Amino acid sequence: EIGTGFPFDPHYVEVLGSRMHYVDVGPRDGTPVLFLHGNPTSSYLWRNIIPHVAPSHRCIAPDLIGMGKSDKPDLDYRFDDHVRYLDAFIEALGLEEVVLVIHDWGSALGFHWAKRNPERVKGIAFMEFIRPIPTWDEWPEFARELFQAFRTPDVGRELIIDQNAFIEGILPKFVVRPLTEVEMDHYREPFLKPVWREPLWRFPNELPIAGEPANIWALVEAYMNWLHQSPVPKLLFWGTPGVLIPPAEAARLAESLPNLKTVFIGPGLHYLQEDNPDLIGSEIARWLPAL
Ligand SMILES: [Kr]
Ligand SMILES: [Kr]
Ligand SMILES: [Kr]
Ligand SMILES: [Kr]
Ligand SMILES: [Kr]
Ligand SMILES: [Kr]
Ligand SMILES: [Kr]
Ligand SMILES: [Kr]
Ligand SMILES: [Kr]
Ligand SMILES: [Kr]
Ligand SMILES: [Kr]
Ligand SMILES: [Kr]
Repeated sequence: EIGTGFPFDPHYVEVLGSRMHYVDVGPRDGTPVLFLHGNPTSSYLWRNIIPHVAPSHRCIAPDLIGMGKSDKPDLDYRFDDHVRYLDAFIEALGLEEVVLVIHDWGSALGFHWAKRNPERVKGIAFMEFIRPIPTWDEWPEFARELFQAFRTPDVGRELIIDQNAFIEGILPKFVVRPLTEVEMDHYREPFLKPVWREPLWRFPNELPIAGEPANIWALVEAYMNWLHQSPVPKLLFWGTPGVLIPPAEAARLAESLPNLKTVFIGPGLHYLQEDNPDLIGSEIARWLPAL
């Protein structure tokens, strides 16, 4: 029942000397809604959510540099590289004010951009987002040894680069319902060759867990501090048991963040868009008019 197609015409824009791909649908004026994916996905992740929003709002969904249909420049692919390319993507499209719809490393990018551009963010919808994880005990037990191995020298590259563990293992393991072969092939396409998989390994090595790495920890702490003091309208989707945002964390955010609406989506691990896209898309569409 969940759609497997990707019925969006490609759009491309030159960013810092590379081509970046993005979805661009909906009315051409008004406030645009910017959808940001994370690891190891692309705009494909938003395919069943955008159609709920496009009747009323411009929907823009870029593929991060090195991901989806975007180019693959010779970068480190550290978080700062993604910050630079997304910053330049937003300026290249001439976006002024935006609504953010963000997930995983797309949420680190979105929140970090919002903190630096607070007058330009009219609302933030988010789910399974990057926050400072205090201990490995807060990481789900069934994935703890794997993510520690991703962050272990040599071992992590063997798993993610050589064996494609993030696409073949983590992605289907972090969806409650079974992903279909058609969906897996969409997610596999940008990473068929090992030489393309550096972003997939860099991302877990940047996750802020138990204080490390210190630079990302401080950056994420900073935008969470901004979020806790910001009056911007906020919409959180959460599932059970979750991965980055377990129920107790969703509850804590419901108590501490200003101007927050929360929506429980039912069963969900990390890629909540793949378990209940209809609820996520319909609730975003209902929330946008209040902005
Ligand atoms: Kr993930
Ligand atoms: Kr990264
Ligand atoms: Kr981007
Ligand atoms: Kr952003
Ligand atoms: Kr995290
Ligand atoms: Kr976690
Ligand atoms: Kr896993
Ligand atoms: Kr690589
Ligand atoms: Kr994750
Ligand atoms: Kr709680
Ligand atoms: Kr909640
Ligand atoms: Kr709280």
